[PDB]
Amino acid sequence: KDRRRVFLDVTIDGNLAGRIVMELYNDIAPRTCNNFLMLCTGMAGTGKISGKPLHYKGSTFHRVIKNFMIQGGDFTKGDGTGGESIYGGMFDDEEFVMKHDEPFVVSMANKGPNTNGSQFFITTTPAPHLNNIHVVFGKVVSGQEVVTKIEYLKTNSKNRPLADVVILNCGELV
Repeated sequence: KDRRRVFLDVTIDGNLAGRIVMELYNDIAPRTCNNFLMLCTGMAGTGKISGKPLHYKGSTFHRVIKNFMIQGGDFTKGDGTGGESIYGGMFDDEEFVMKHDEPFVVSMANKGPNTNGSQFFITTTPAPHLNNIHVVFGKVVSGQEVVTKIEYLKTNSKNRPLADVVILNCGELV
């Protein structure tokens, strides 16, 4: 409908792995998609609380779980403890209409009810047990293979890729 497309160009230890293209379901989750799109483009400015650029460029996929997902979006701390939304701080769970019924859905990472910031994860398997907990707002429509390459990278005891997985470029398409 009024669905938009966004991209992430990812490098693994400096070498380009490819492009992940995601379609945002703006019709089902307008605030959540708006937040994600603005973070991909950097067009909302600096975070109200952190004072840092609301932008994914240069941030990383700091967590990958074999057979399940890859997580990123922490542009303030790069380890899972940071991030901020374009609304200032965190925002509420918008909707639980869209579900983790397929692999490659894009979902909001969180630390409890209504704690959505900038961190997100892309699954590689259905995960209905995450329904009504994590807001699903998009799907990978191209570059699913880039997602799985990142997912199977060797990690340390904290699920962090040993390789530097960086979002080299990011923005909107269509």
